[PDB]
Amino acid sequence: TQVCTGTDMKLRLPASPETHLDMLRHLYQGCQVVQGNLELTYLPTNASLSFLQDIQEVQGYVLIAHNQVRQVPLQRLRIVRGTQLFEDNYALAVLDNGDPLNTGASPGGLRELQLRSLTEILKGGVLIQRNPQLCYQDTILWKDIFHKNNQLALTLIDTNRSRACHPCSPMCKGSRCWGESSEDCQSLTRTVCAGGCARCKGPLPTDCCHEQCAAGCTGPKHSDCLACLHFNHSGICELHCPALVTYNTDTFESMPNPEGRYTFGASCVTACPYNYLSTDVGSCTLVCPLHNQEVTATQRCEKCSKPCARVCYGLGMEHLREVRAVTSANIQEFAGCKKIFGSLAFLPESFDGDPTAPLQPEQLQVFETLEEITGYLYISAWPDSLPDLSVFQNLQVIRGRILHNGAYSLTLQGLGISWLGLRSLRELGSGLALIHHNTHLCFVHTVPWDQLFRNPHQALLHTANRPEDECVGEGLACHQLCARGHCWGPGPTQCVNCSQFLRGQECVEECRVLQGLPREYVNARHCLPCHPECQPQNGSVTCFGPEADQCVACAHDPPFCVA
Amino acid sequence: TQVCTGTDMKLRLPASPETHLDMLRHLYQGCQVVQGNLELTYLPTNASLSFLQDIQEVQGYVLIAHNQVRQVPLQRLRIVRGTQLFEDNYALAVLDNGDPLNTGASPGGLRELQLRSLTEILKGGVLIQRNPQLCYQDTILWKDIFHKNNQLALTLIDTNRSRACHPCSPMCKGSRCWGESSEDCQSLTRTVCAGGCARCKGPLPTDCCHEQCAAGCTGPKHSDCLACLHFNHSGICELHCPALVTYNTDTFESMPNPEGRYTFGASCVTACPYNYLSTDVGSCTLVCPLHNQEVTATQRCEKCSKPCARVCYGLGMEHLREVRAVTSANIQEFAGCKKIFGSLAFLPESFDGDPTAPLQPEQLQVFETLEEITGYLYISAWPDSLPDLSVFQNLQVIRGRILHNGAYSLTLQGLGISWLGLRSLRELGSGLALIHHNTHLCFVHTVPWDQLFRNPHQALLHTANRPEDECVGEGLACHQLCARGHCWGPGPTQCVNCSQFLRGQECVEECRVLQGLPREYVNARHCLPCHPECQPQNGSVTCFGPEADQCVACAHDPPFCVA
Amino acid sequence: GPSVFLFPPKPKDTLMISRTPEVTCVVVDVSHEDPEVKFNWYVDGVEVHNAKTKPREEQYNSTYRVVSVLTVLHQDWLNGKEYKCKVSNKALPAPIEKTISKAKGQPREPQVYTLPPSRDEYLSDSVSLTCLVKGFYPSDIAVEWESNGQPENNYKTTPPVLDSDGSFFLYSKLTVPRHSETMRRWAHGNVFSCSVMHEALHNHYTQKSLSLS
Amino acid sequence: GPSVFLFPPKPKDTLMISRTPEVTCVVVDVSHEDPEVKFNWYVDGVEVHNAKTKPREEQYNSTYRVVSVLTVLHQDWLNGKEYKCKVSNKALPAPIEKTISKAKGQPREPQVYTLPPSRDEYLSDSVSLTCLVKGFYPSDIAVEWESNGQPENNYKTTPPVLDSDGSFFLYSKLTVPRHSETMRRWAHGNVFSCSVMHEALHNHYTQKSLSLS
Ligand SMILES: *[C@@H]1O[C@H](CO)[C@@H](O[C@@H]2O[C@H](CO)[C@@H](O[C@@H]3O[C@H](CO[C@H]4O[C@H](CO)[C@@H](O)[C@H](O)[C@@H]4O)[C@@H](O)[C@H](O[C@H]4O[C@H](CO)[C@@H](O)[C@H](O)[C@@H]4O)[C@@H]3O)[C@H](O)[C@H]2NC(C)=O)[C@H](O)[C@H]1NC(C)=O
Ligand SMILES: *[C@@H]1O[C@H](CO)[C@@H](O[C@@H]2O[C@H](CO)[C@@H](O[C@@H]3O[C@H](CO[C@H]4O[C@H](CO)[C@@H](O)[C@H](O)[C@@H]4O)[C@@H](O)[C@H](O[C@H]4O[C@H](CO)[C@@H](O)[C@H](O)[C@@H]4O)[C@@H]3O)[C@H](O)[C@H]2NC(C)=O)[C@H](O)[C@H]1NC(C)=O
Ligand SMILES: *[C@@H]1O[C@H](CO)[C@@H](O[C@@H]2O[C@H](CO)[C@@H](O[C@@H]3O[C@H](CO)[C@@H](O)[C@H](O[C@H]4O[C@H](CO)[C@@H](O)[C@H](O)[C@@H]4O)[C@@H]3O)[C@H](O)[C@H]2NC(C)=O)[C@H](O)[C@H]1NC(C)=O
Ligand SMILES: *[C@@H]1O[C@H](CO)[C@@H](O[C@@H]2O[C@H](CO)[C@@H](O[C@@H]3O[C@H](CO)[C@@H](O)[C@H](O[C@H]4O[C@H](CO)[C@@H](O)[C@H](O)[C@@H]4O)[C@@H]3O)[C@H](O)[C@H]2NC(C)=O)[C@H](O)[C@H]1NC(C)=O
Ligand SMILES: *[C@@H]1O[C@H](CO)[C@@H](O)[C@H](O)[C@H]1NC(C)=O
Ligand SMILES: *[C@@H]1O[C@H](CO)[C@@H](O)[C@H](O)[C@H]1NC(C)=O
Ligand SMILES: *[C@@H]1O[C@H](CO)[C@@H](O)[C@H](O)[C@H]1NC(C)=O
Ligand SMILES: *[C@@H]1O[C@H](CO)[C@@H](O)[C@H](O)[C@H]1NC(C)=O
Repeated sequence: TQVCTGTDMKLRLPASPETHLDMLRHLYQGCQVVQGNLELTYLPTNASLSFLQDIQEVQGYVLIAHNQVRQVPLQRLRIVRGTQLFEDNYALAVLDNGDPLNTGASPGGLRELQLRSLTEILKGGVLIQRNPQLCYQDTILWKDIFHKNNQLALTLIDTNRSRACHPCSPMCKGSRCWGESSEDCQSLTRTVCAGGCARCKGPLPTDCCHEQCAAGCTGPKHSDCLACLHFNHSGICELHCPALVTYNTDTFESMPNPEGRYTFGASCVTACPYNYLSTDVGSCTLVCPLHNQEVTATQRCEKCSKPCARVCYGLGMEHLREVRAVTSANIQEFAGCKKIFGSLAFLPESFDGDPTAPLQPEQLQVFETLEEITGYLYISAWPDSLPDLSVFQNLQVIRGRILHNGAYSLTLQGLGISWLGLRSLRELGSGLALIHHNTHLCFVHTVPWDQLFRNPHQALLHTANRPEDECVGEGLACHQLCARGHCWGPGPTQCVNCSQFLRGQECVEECRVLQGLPREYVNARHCLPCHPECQPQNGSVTCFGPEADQCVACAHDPPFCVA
Repeated sequence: TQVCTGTDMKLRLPASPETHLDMLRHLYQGCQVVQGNLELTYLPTNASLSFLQDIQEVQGYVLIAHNQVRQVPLQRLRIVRGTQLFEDNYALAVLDNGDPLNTGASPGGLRELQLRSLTEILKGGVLIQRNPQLCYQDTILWKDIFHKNNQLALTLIDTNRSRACHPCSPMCKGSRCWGESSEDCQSLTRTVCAGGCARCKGPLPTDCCHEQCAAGCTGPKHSDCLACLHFNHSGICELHCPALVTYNTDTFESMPNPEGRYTFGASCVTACPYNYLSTDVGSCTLVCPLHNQEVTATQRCEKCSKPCARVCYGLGMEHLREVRAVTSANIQEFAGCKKIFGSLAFLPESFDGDPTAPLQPEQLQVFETLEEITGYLYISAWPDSLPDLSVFQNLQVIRGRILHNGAYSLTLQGLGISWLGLRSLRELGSGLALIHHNTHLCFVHTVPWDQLFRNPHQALLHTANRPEDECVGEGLACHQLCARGHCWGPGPTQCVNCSQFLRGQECVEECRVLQGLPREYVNARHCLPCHPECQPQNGSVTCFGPEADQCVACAHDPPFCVA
Repeated sequence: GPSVFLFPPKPKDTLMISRTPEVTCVVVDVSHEDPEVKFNWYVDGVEVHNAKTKPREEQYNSTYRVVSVLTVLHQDWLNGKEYKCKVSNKALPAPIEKTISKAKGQPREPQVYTLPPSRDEYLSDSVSLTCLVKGFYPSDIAVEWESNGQPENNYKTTPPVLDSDGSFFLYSKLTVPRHSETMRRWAHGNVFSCSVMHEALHNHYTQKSLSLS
Repeated sequence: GPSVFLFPPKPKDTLMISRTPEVTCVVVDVSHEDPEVKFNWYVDGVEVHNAKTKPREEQYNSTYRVVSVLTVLHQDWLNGKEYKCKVSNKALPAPIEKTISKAKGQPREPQVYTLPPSRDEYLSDSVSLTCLVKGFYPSDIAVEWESNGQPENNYKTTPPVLDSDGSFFLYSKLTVPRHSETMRRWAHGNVFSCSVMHEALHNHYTQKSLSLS
């Protein structure tokens, strides 16, 4: 849990508020490093945010907006690298956060930042607008927190308030505090160092931190850093992980390096985390570099010796990189795709115009060949005509290397669906599942969602669907033959684990060995057809296999047959 | 034998005279219809030509040139269609045929044509030059023999002689005879008919022949013809065979026709002869029409639904249609070809220049992937460096749909070879084999040539190779393990039928089941390697198959293994 | 005069704890005129007085058949104790004594191998599932069948046979009739299992599985 | 007193023409004191006077063993004639008569099926080629092995067993030792052949082939 993904829902009204709270809980619970963006939004006053306590690093930006809650426990937060930036400018964004309308007692809104450990902001600036009740946001001197580089990064702080603030604690330096208490005294690790030192634990030369340290240090060495400016290689802070190969000097033949490591965020690692891709250049990534091809061995990227075999690109990738949804203009592009390198979104505009034409229920059948989605699946609109999603009935894996709003690999909201059709789905590689406000959707608690997840931070968030009680009434349940009572839908086709035998898609209790209309044979709990030229056998098996050389008797060829 | 192929060696000095005589014998023996050209050339005085007696039709042209023999028994010859024409002009060509140099008695040269039945020459003219001793070649009135169409076809008759001729028999019409006897009276079946009749058996209206008859008839019907002008459909002479399909009238959906037949030369047939190709347009042919693709079912041509898969074209086809031989300019074109749609010739210029560069012995290795040659193989030159033709050691079939000089599918003359390397060859689809004047070539009578042929007219013509006696001395013979003592060469690799077991190319008496250095398993008298992760078993078999799930024990996986 | 025949306990009883093995002493040709038969049982020479006796069982040839049953301990039989039955009757000039015991010799562990039917056997009216039991000692052995954990009882086992080496071997033949329920389980690939119970087996039990292809 | 035991002809001899079958009458426990034994042979009640007699074969327990051999005709044995041996000795209060014959009942044709060894048997020190002979009658049957047309003689056949239906069944077990020549022929896939000879077989012979995979 040391590492969790962030989000990318920047400032957009979350769909369901209950799930938004639980989502943040499941996500940042015990998380120490946010690979992504820390986005705390639309949180009510009576909300608990204790799971945020252990966050130390945020690779992306930090956005605290539209919250009635009064404080956010981010005391351990030391560094914000700001690889992404809010509105392409800010690493820290504190916006709004105040009562807009009507008792009990107390007021609404953020009060103190209390970013006690935050002593580094590598790339990015600060934005603090509105936030009545916000105090001590002008006492900081951010250019100690801003790194030597990208110092010009903007600062834009509004100091409007609806209340006055006490002075800082008398234990702090004048105008140096994150809050009125003593524990909120601003720590200063730059512009108070000996000589050209970007970071230090004091004004002395001996107090200066190592070149590779960020935010601060406990000593002069590269092992005493508080956070590594570039990469954490087994406790040491370095500029780059050891390459996977070292080249010959006289020739330039590549030789494998035992000391080689892969870059994962700001960490050198012996192997890439699950669902990430390994590359020859020594980096863990969620998309292969250009000119490379995805292949297993253990998923990995290899550069193409011959033409990179053509693959299907979904939304958020290549020519569809900036396309919102699947529409009549792109639906054909997925003709006979087994695997889509991208995402799939279905919005109300998919089934409406944009002088484009509205989509139709038959066109969606194109996806019946789809087995894997690298990105995510999002369905906010779907025809009333169709009862389920059996268009996607052969989808096995939604890897989630991309996630809707940075969080949800699978999303299903506001549909007239009556059950899920995804009988082949076995893995949600990453991200959460959000299924809510599907007035008629039954067969949710019938799915063993536990099976589909692969990491702790994953979970299903469901609410406002048709009540499980209401579904039991009307007599809806898994078919007799669905083992462990796990099923995606009503009929025998929708079983998860087939108790008896599988005739293609139907889960049936009797294959047609011994006197079936077209004779059959079993093979790993699958019914399969005996070769037609095999002769039907009365009370005995008809064949051992599919071919004509496996018959018991023939229709008319030393092993084969030829009626 | 009713049908034989002709030749296309027009006027070129045959390589070996003995084989040329035997070749004509094997070819036209019992032949009644020459699909091709009747070419009688360089025949000596003491030569027998009785096999020609039954020839009735010649589809191509007739060339009688450079012969010391005194007559050619072509009395039954009725028609010469002349689809091909000698020098692009003549259906009948009689050239030279006379003593050029120094006893016994008698002179050399042709005497009388005696084409008693020849009453039709559809397309073509006549050429008779020189031929001292040729008599009665100006008494014919050829425009009775020439059909109504292509009548303008040329006539060019030299009447030089070295002797005088008697008058025709008094039983013939004045100046109407093929010879001084009565049996050589010219039959006249045109310009002596009632009205606009192209053919007839008399001057009366009732004597006129049917429209479809050629040469003559025995009555007015289309069953009384002597030869069909276009096609012989089960005894009836018609203009075109019944199509394989008949089209719907309201739609135009094709419906299979039971009465449908294929065109084979001038004959409607229920199925195409062996080695010929069947087409959808209802024709037997040796090359598919353009836009079509060769495929079996029973070889057949099908029009390409998708792009016609790229295939390899040999000499006599497409861009190589007019290329004499394989040279440095084209050798690369056969890179990794399994099947060549064309021919392959290797002439002394292949290994010499033409300011092109000479070919080298290593370049020939390109053909080690070649399995099938549609056309023919001809080798008049080959490097002294190489001992055999094991470059072609994976060639299985030389179909012979094209033939060198119209006769020889396989030719091997004037080489420093010491044995044939063609260990994979099983079929000479058509045409003769000619292997002569290979001073060092042994291992000829070791080959069971009988096996390789597919029709009566085929045979091997061998002469002037290293004597079988001389080969026995020096101790050359098939390896111990060559079953039935059939082999293409010395070593164990060159066995035809392997007595014991095959380790790739070697024929060996012991596979490595039970304690071989790399353990093995048998499969249809082939030694094959056990999966490496299988554990070597001492005195017991190591595996049942190639995979890792067929081991007896493993190296380190419910059925599989993983040392 | 009468004739005695002494049978050992069933091998399954010997090895399973909650099954009671018993040495059984049969008496046949007990005369109509002299039916009074008397039994004395001995273990390693020592009388028992524990066994019980079934009543007179009259037979087709107008003779009685008296059977004495001595229930035995698992340890005593497995450790090779001699069980001796002394029958006494008026028609016998002298009493008959018969001694049974465990086979005395080197114990050896069986190897169990299941073979499926040959392709050709399927045309017939029944297919045979074969269970080879090889290289064991002594001959006392119990072999059962079962599919999906349920005993099957169409099987016929041969008598143990002496191998060239000295150990014993046998075969068992589970008949799977045409149209049979046991056939449907076979063609559907359900697990058929050949259970074996023998002394030298660790835990006195091993069973081999078998299914189609 | 002595004891007599009468054996039939070998089934192979009965069916093959150029092999002479012979009914064999053994006499054991012939006293040292009274060795004079006399034989009378009878076919369907009629004396023969054709048989011959092997000499006294002295045994370990100081007794003689006299064996009388009566060579029989193929037709007579196959048509069910009774062969009766009347032994006579001084130690016998009355002479002993023993009658052998063909088994009397419905004749049925065997079905021969060859099974290969199980994968697991290959780890052991020998693999077993199994030849099932099923549903035949009577029990007189001869079973051999051979590979590449050459007899193999490491095989052990069970005694015929009564099936639930009445017909007989048995198995045969050709042992192929580790490192054996018969093993190399097996692993190379050479043809192993289980020959069977039985009355009801057409031509009194059928043989099934068997090879690896
Ligand atoms: C009058 O009626 C009675 C009642 O039927 C007959 O009694 C039979 O006598 C024969 C004598 O040969 C007995 O045969 C013996 O069978 C033994 C095993 O079979 C029994 O045991 C099993 C297991 O419990 C039962 O399932 C089965 O049904 C039988 O009850 C064999 O082991 C014996 O062989 C031993 O003795 C011979 C002879 O010395 C030795 O050579 C062998 O090596 C071996 O050690 C024996 O064959 C038969 O069991 C008796 N019937 C019953 C019901 O027990 C009388 O025979 C009959 N009339 C006459 C004149 O005897
Ligand atoms: C003194 O020494 C002699 C010599 O060895 C012993 O004689 C043996 O006596 C036993 C008596 O039980 C005989 O056993 C019988 O064996 C028969 C088959 O085995 C022989 O035949 C085959 C084929 O030719 C030979 O290959 C084999 O080596 C044997 O020679 C069985 O068929 C008999 O069973 C029949 O009788 C019993 C008893 O009535 C019935 O219950 C059965 O149902 C069946 O019908 C029998 O078991 C043995 O064969 C004799 N030896 C020889 C060499 O023949 C004496 O036993 C020994 N001392 C004493 C006290 O006997
Ligand atoms: C850069 O990475 C390094 C490590 O790669 C990191 O330094 C320290 O690494 C060690 C382990 O390598 C961490 O120690 C662990 O901390 C966790 C708490 O998060 C504990 O659960 C671990 O086990 C303890 O508890 C067990 C149960 O009682 C005991 O049995 C066991 O002995 C342990 O006591 C273990 O303590 C350590 O937390 C980090 N960090 C520090 C400051 O030591 C470094 O922080 C990374 N970042 C940089 C250098 O900027
Ligand atoms: C156009 O084709 C037709 C036939 O498709 C052809 O007409 C005649 O066809 C028949 C058979 O269809 C031919 O008759 C055969 O001739 C051969 C000799 O080449 C014989 O071997 C045949 O068998 C005879 O001998 C057997 C053994 O004694 C007998 O048992 C048997 O009964 C036969 O007698 C058989 O006779 C016939 O030769 C041709 N031709 C003629 C003139 O009849 C026709 O010639 C073709 N060409 C045209 C129409 O221009
Ligand atoms: C308060 O906010 C308003 C608008 O947000 C701004 O114009 C004003 O300058 C702010 N007051 C002070 C004292 O900065
Ligand atoms: C199959 O067996 C049943 C047994 O009741 C019989 O009635 C039926 O005719 C048999 N069918 C065939 C095709 O043999
Ligand atoms: C004889 O032949 C020569 C040349 O071939 C030719 O010029 C001459 O005209 C011929 N003679 C006659 C009489 O045609
Ligand atoms: C194989 O068997 C031979 C028998 O002579 C033995 O010497 C050898 O050590 C064995 N090898 C292995 C690897 O078991």
